[PDB]
Parts: sequence; C-alpha cells; structure tokens
Amino acid sequence: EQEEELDLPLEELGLSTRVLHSLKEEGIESVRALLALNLKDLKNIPGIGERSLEEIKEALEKKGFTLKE
Repeated sequence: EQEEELDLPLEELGLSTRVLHSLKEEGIESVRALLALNLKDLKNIPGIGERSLEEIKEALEKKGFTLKE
C-alpha cells in the first residue's frame, strides 16, 4: 500500500501550481503538512487561493484524512 497514512510530497500531489510553490516553501511539501493546515491555516497562507483549496480537497479525497474540514 502506498497511502496507509498519506505521506507524499505536495509538489507531486499535482495540486494547483500556487500550492506547489506556496505550500512547499510554506513549510509544507507534503500532504501531511497540507493536512496540518487546518481551516485557519490553508486559507491563511498569503499565497493560497480558491484554485489551491480545490486541489487540496482533491488530495483529501484520495486519502480521506481530516484536520482540514
């Protein structure tokens, strides 16, 4: 299994480009960090917009983890 607890690099998750750069250099280069970004974190990033929240969700749709819903 390659997703028992979700642990991949966001830069590869394929999320919106705005995410790759921001999330990555935002101390977040994986879906685990993307998971830590609670509602007052993902939308807090000054480099995260709707085009980013969408892809992120898609990721939580592939793994189904919480911490951001």
